[PDB]
Amino acid sequence: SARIGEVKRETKETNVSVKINLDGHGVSDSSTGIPFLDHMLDQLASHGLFDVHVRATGDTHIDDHHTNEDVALAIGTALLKALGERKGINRFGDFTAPLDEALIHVSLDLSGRPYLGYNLEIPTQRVGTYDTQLVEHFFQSLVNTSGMTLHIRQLAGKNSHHIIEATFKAFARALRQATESDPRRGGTIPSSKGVLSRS
Amino acid sequence: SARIGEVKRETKETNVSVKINLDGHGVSDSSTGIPFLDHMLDQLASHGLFDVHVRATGDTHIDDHHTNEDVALAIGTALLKALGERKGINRFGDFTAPLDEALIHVSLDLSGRPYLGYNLEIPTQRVGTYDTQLVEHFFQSLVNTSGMTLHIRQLAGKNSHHIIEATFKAFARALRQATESDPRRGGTIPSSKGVLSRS
Amino acid sequence: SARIGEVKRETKETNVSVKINLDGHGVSDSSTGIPFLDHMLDQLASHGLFDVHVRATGDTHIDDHHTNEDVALAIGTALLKALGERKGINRFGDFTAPLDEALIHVSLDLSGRPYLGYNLEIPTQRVGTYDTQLVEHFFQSLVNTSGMTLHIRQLAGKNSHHIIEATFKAFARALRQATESDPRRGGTIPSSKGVLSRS
Amino acid sequence: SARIGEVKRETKETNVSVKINLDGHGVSDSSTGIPFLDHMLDQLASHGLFDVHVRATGDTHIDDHHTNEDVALAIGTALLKALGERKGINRFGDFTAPLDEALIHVSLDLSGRPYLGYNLEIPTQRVGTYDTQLVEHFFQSLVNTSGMTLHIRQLAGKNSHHIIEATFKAFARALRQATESDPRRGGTIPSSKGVLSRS
Amino acid sequence: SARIGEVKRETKETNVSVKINLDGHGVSDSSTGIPFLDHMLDQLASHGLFDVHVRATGDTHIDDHHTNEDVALAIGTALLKALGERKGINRFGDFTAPLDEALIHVSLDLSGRPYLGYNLEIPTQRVGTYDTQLVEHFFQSLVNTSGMTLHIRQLAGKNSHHIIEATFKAFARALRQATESDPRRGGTIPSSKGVLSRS
Amino acid sequence: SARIGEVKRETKETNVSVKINLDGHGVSDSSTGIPFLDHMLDQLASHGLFDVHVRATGDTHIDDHHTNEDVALAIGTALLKALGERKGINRFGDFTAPLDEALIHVSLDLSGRPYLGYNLEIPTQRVGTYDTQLVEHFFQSLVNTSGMTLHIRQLAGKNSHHIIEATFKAFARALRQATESDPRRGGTIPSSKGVLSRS
Ligand SMILES: O=P(O)(O)C[C@H](O)Cn1cncn1
Ligand SMILES: O=P(O)(O)C[C@H](O)Cn1cncn1
Ligand SMILES: O=P(O)(O)C[C@H](O)Cn1cncn1
Ligand SMILES: O=P(O)(O)C[C@H](O)Cn1cncn1
Ligand SMILES: O=P(O)(O)C[C@H](O)Cn1cncn1
Ligand SMILES: O=P(O)(O)C[C@H](O)Cn1cncn1
Ligand SMILES: [Cl-]
Ligand SMILES: [Cl-]
Ligand SMILES: [Mn+2]
Ligand SMILES: [Mn+2]
Ligand SMILES: [Mn+2]
Ligand SMILES: [Mn+2]
Ligand SMILES: [Mn+2]
Ligand SMILES: [Mn+2]
Ligand SMILES: [Mn+2]
Ligand SMILES: [Mn+2]
Ligand SMILES: [Mn+2]
Ligand SMILES: [Mn+2]
Ligand SMILES: [Mn+2]
Ligand SMILES: [Mn+2]
Repeated sequence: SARIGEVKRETKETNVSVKINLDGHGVSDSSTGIPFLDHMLDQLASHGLFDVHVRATGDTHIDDHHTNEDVALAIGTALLKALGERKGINRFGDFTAPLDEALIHVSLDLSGRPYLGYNLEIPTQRVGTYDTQLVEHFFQSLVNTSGMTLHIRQLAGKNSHHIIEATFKAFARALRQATESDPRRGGTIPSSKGVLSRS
Repeated sequence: SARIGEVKRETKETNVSVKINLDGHGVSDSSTGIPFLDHMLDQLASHGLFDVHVRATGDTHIDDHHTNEDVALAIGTALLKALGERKGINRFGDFTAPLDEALIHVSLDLSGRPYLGYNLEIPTQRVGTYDTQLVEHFFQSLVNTSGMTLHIRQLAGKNSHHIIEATFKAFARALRQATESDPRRGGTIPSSKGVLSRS
Repeated sequence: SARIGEVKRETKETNVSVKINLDGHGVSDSSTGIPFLDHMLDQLASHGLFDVHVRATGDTHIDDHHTNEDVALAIGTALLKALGERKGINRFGDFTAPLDEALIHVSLDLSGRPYLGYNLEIPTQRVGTYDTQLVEHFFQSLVNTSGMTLHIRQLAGKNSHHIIEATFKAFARALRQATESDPRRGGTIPSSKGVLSRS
Repeated sequence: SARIGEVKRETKETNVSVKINLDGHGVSDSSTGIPFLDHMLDQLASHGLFDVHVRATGDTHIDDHHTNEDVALAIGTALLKALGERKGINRFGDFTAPLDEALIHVSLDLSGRPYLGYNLEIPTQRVGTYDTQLVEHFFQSLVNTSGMTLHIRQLAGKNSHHIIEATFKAFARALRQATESDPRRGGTIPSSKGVLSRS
Repeated sequence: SARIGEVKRETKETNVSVKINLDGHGVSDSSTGIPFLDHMLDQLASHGLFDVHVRATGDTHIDDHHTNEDVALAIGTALLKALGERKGINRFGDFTAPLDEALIHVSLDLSGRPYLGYNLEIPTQRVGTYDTQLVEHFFQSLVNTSGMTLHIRQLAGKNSHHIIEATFKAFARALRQATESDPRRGGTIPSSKGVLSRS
Repeated sequence: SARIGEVKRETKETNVSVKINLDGHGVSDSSTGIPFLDHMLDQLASHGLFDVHVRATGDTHIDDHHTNEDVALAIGTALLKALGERKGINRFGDFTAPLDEALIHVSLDLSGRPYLGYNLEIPTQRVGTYDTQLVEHFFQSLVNTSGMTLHIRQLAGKNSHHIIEATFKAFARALRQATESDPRRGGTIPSSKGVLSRS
């Protein structure tokens, strides 16, 4: 049966709803109020094969920050819920993807333990209307609620849209791999300590 | 009524029990299987005025790592449970404490959002039998489950025991401050967004 | 009786009204025409417990500069009026607050003597639509009319919104401390020279 | 039929027995007299899905060196025996795995030709009682008897236990991949020269 | 009952009398024969709320050194006597105070263990007739007899009078904090080892 | 009549007893629970000709730190008591001693004024089980209670045991010299100010 996580999250700053199917067919349905982020979430669906449903509204007149953050938090929680006990999964994901001159390595472990290693150097401040500082924050917030160890490494790149989009493509493929069933492990928990937890 | 958090946490590596009273009288009752850590937890009680009850066993024949980590995780969860909705608290804590030549600044925010900034340079590898790398890991794990933003800055120090112990003293006082009641805010949540959460 | 300062200030560039209660309950009521600034003033209320009422209009088609400046001037005057002779207060405030990876130290003295020490390095030029140069100018103008010695020190930070917001949180807490009653000094002026003045 | 390699190896320094199933279910059964090494061998089973049976005794009063070395030699021989002619396998393995802040890339070729490329910089001398120089020696000895080309690259890391354990996790996954059946090659030897040999 | 320490100290170089009330109302009554020092002691009273009574005479025709030193020694002894067993106190003090462009951080621990960490760089040799080397010596001598761990850190400053005076203001506030009653600790000794002593 | 100082000192961490005869015959009787320290105290007796009786127990399961410190404190107090008014003594001591390649200069003044200047660079972290950071702490604590100005300068050395032991030999000889009777001064106090005191 498909692993689906659903989240509603609201504060005085933002209102967010997320539904993610780990066992999806790449259904893309993201509307965050941040068009560039929507385009990136579309890569998560197209390349990760997640079904990604996101709705957000928020205080974008202040800046895109709170929206971006709260979307990421809610996505991370949806991943946590869908993953459950993490029985029988690959756990680890590793993929390097390009977009033209950009080349980004993503490695992750669905350990339960939040950590972000990130070294992107995005050479412009705005891609469309999107503040490029928010990319790091998206991943940081997502790892915090999902209980993910995540490394993002820039191997090459100059165009900011290419750098960011290659990151999402690599992330999508690494996350797909990690969430997928391990065909040899017979449904067992993939941990020598017998459990995977965010606590 | 006193804010008390209780946690039991067990894996194939370790077995941990924690009870913390935020509104304590400094009752010290820590036995982790790591004597140096016990001594540090005793500062948390003595200077923070938390009642700190900790029991742990684990795979110390491998190394103190898993025990140290899992104690920290469980303490963080106990803090999270005791704090609840975080209504009426100071939220922020800030304190710099010495131990002789050592001087350590600790600043924290009980935001719900885990983050550790840490720059200690502990010049020896073992204090007694305790691996000095485990200090950073203790705080990292604790912030992750407690939902704490924490900065630890070494301003001076040479003796490893002094550096580490001053850190725990400063942390204890900053955490005390942050967890204490704000006498002017009338029980309100100390956040412009109306909520403080680890999600 | 509550210490309240009220200011109306108008030029050909801007029109500003401010009312601040030093002895407030954190009532937030700021509308400057600069949404990011409103969000920052909201931290001043939430964390400083000032009641902050601000209205401004101005020549934002030129840039946010004159508005930002004139709001700050008027706030400083409101603080000066509310403070009066400064009898019985703590006078000094000192607080370091984080926002995730950002960490900002604010120290101030309600001496009457305007001074700003500031070393923020905000790595992007715009947070939303807000020009990040205007942060320094806000504090500079505020100290000039309030008669405040103010130091703002960036200890850590990368995200521009985090850096700026941590600054306002630290400032709010330091200003709260400084303006609050000193419970031991018996209503006396906190100065060896017998007076505190902007002249 | 499952590919199983069994080795008994004894000198005046050590006594070692190894049994490895390449086509295992992750059965972990390692007791080397070096607890940290046992914990690492447990990752080899848990993540590589090898059945790993190891027993060793030896001159640990001198140091763990001879034991560590001779265990590695015997494991390498067991791999060589189990692999046989290396018909129909993937041959190459490539995986990057993290453990929190640590990130280690392992690439290997089951060519028959021993080579170790290794650049770990493990910042402490002892993890528990285990001498961290012995990690490099473990892999060097293993490649020598197994006939493996192996590269181990530290991409990130600070905690010695994390660095070493991430290495074993990445190694386990790369070795799993390399030893597994290539579903398209129809049982053929994966070499343009028609043979894979340690001679 | 108020904690008062009284000292008479005389040598062939100097004659000194000190009386300090830890629980004072800021009574300033210092006449050392060194006017600049008197002005600084006046800050100790005004901002620390100590009652400070000092009389000294000495060999100022040689230089202010012996007087400055012996005043400091006697003040430290008076603090030691007044503090007694140090039951129920905060123990630690931490405060950063400015004077215009100067900004000085003082952190102290009333541990019993004398230590001075000091990094002031006072850019002129004389403030009035007062030799600016004597500032460091004042604090060094004071810590030695009081049994105080003391750190003084220059964060900013150019004017020598500002640097020195900000130091005394910060020191006064940190010492006030440390000597004050801890309202939660119920009169207990604030030390995990059960005693605070200069021996 | 022989100058003998006796001290009992106990906390929750340690229990210490010291008896020192300044006018001894080199009777060595030290048992601190730290064998390396005992060996060093034996040099103090053998080369200084002090009769040195020390007993300590303490929390060595945490580390040797508290024991080492408290032994030093108690020895310093015993020296202070035995020295009394310091009439008729040499006061100053100066000696440089080698141990093979190591060469250590010790200069001291029995002034009453505690100060340690120390520049040893001991190239290993443990000599036997003894943490080499504790050497500096031993001397620092000793000067604090004895009222000694002490300089320790490493002129040469590589072997940690040689460096430390040469330090104790030089210290022993310098202290012997300083404590011995000045045969020309006729019992007078060796100070132009007419008194030597720790206050
Ligand atoms: O990665 P896991 O949790 O499956 C097993 C590890 O042994 C736990 N660990 C966490 N830090 C060091 N080791
Ligand atoms: O600190 P908070 O959550 O009370 C309010 C902040 O506005 C939320 N925030 C988080 N990142 C930037 N802003
Ligand atoms: O800070 P104050 O004004 O209370 C007293 C100072 O002595 C005045 N001052 C100003 N510059 C140097 N000293
Ligand atoms: O990797 P192989 O042995 O399958 C084929 C290679 O051509 C052999 N070789 C070894 N060095 C250079 N080439
Ligand atoms: O600061 P204290 O004396 O309350 C307790 C410390 O454990 C004693 N100590 C002194 N050096 C290292 N530890
Ligand atoms: O060394 P003493 O105490 O005998 C005499 C000195 O004159 C006192 N002194 C202390 N600092 C400077 N001089
Ligand atoms: Cl600082
Ligand atoms: Cl790479
Ligand atoms: Mn944020
Ligand atoms: Mn695109
Ligand atoms: Mn770990
Ligand atoms: Mn201690
Ligand atoms: Mn302007
Ligand atoms: Mn915000
Ligand atoms: Mn070897
Ligand atoms: Mn492990
Ligand atoms: Mn002097
Ligand atoms: Mn002045
Ligand atoms: Mn110590
Ligand atoms: Mn020897």
